[PDB]
Amino acid sequence: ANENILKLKLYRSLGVILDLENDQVLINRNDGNIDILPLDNNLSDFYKTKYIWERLGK
Amino acid sequence: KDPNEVRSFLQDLSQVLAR
Amino acid sequence: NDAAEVALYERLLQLRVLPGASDVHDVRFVFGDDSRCWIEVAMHGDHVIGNSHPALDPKSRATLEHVLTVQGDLAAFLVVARDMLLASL
Repeated sequence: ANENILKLKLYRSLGVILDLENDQVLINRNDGNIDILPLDNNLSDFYKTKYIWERLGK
Repeated sequence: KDPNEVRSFLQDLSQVLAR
Repeated sequence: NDAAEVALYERLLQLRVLPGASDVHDVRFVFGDDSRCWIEVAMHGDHVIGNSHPALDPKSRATLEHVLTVQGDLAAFLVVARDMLLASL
């Protein structure tokens, strides 16, 4: 009865897929393609958040 | 992408979060 | 690990899913690092779009309700709600 099971269902439905085996995030796209953001870099939390949201809507 | 599914999902989530 | 995955999604999206403040039927979606904006939703039939911060105009609120009940798209609701709350701050 964990609320984390349903939260992950919600987060995945956004089209954001965690791929920690490759230290990266997959963003389902505007054009119907896949955007991949690495996490093994010096990217700030602010930039990564901006990058992700910009690719989820029109 | 279905209103019945979002309805039951948000019913399920509010129930688990409130408990 | 589910809780660790949640923590990571919260950090990446700056989107936190919380219980409703007012009622047991509400889900509160909080956006931003400082939790600067939020919106509550309910599917108990009394209403769909609950309270929000900043509060939104009727046209914005009608668009959000339509995205949930007409298009049934939870993702598109969060993207639009986030845009509206950030633009209205």
